[PDB]
Amino acid sequence: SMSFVIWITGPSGAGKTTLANALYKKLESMGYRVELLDGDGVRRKLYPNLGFSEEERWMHNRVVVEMARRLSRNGIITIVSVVSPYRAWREYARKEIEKFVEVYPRCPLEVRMKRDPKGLYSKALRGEIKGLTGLDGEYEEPENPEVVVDTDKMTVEEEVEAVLKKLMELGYL
Amino acid sequence: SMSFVIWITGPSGAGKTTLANALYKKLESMGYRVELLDGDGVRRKLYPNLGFSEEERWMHNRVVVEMARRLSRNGIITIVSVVSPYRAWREYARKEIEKFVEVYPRCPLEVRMKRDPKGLYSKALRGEIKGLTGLDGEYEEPENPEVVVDTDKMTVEEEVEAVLKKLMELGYL
Ligand SMILES: Nc1ncnc2c1ncn2[C@@H]1O[C@H](COP(=O)(O)OP(=O)(O)O)[C@@H](O)[C@H]1O
Ligand SMILES: Nc1ncnc2c1ncn2[C@@H]1O[C@H](COP(=O)(O)OP(=O)(O)O)[C@@H](O)[C@H]1O
Ligand code: NA
Repeated sequence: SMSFVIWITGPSGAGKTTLANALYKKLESMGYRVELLDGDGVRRKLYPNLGFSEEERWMHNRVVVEMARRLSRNGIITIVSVVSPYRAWREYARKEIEKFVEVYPRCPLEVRMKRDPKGLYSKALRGEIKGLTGLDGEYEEPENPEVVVDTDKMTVEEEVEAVLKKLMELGYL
Repeated sequence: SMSFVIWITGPSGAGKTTLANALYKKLESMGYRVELLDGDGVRRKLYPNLGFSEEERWMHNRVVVEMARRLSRNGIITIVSVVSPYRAWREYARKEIEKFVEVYPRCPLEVRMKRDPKGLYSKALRGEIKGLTGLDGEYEEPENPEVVVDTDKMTVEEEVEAVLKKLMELGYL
C-alpha cells in the first residue's frame, strides 16, 4: 500500500516540469492515481511572499518532502518538480520517503539558456535563480541518482521511457 | 474520488487527539484509507523555529489546509487535529476543502485542566509558555460546526458514534 515518489531535481531550465507533466500523463493513462507537486506552484499557494535565501528554500523543500511523504504512504504516486540544489536536502528527502526515485535531467547551461532565454532572464531578475559567481555555481549534481537523463540528447518520450524502465526494475509498478 | 476532511478544533485538553485516534481506528476498520494530520506536530516537524506572528500562523494554516486538500482529493480521509483558534481561518479551510466536517470538542476549563498529561495549563499559569489557547489565548467557538461533542459528558465511543452519524447524514462516506 506504500507508493513511491519521483523526485525530479536539477537547475532551472533543465526540463524538470516538462518531464514531470509527461510522467503524470503517462502514469494516469496506465490507470494509476498520481499527484504532481510543482515546487513553484506550491510556493505560490502557500507562501507567495517567501524569499529565496538558502534558509527559505530549505523550508520550502521540507514542506514538499512532507507532502510527498504523506501522499505516497497512502498509495498515491507523487511526482515532485523542485530545483533542490544541495545533496544534503535530497538526502533528507530520501530518508523521509520510503520509496524514493531521484531523477536528474542533466543539461548544459548553454542549452538551458537557448531553450528559454526570456524565462531564465525573468527568474534571475527576480532573485529566484542565484548566481553570485555565475549561474552554474550553486547546483550540486546527484552522485548516484536512480535515473539520469540528458535532456539535450533525448526526447521527452525517451526520458519518460528511462524513468519507467527504472520503476519496473525497482519493482515499483 | 473526492474524500472528506474531519477538522477537529478546540483548546488544549478538549480531547482532539483522543477523538482523532478513535475516528482513525473506526474508519480504518471500515476499510478506508485514512491519514492523521496533527497541526502542531506538522509545525514542530517542518519549521520548529518558525515564530507565531499573524503572518506566520496564517502560513502554517495554509500548509495544513493544503496537505488535507491534496490527500482528500486523492480519496484519503484526512483527520486534522488542530487547535485552530480563529473562526476566519477555519472558514478558509472550509472553502478550500470540498467535503469539510468541522468537529468541536466542547469542554469546560476545569475538565481540560484534568486532562492535561503534558502539563500545558500549569506551564502557562507559571509563564513557562504563553498564548496557550483556552487559557491566556482566546478560542473562537465555531458558529455552526457539523458536530459539537461535550467531551466532559460523553465517552469517546459516544463521540465517535456522533461523528459517524453526521458523516452518514452528510453522505460523505
Ligand atoms: N527533452 C527536451 N528536448 C527539447 N526541449 C526540452 C526538453 N525538455 C524540456 N525542454 C524545453 O526546455 C525548456 C525548459 O523546460 P522546463 O521543463 O520548463 O524546465 P524546468 O522545469 O527544469 O525549469 C522548456 O521550453 C521545454 O519545452
Ligand atoms: N470523552 C472523553 N472522556 C474521558 N476522557 C477523555 C475524553 N476525550 C478525551 N479524553 C482524555 O483527555 C485527555 C486529553 O485528550 P487529547 O485528545 O490529548 O486532547 P487534545 O488533543 O485536545 O489536547 C486524554 O488523556 C484523553 O484520553
Ligand atoms: Na467546503
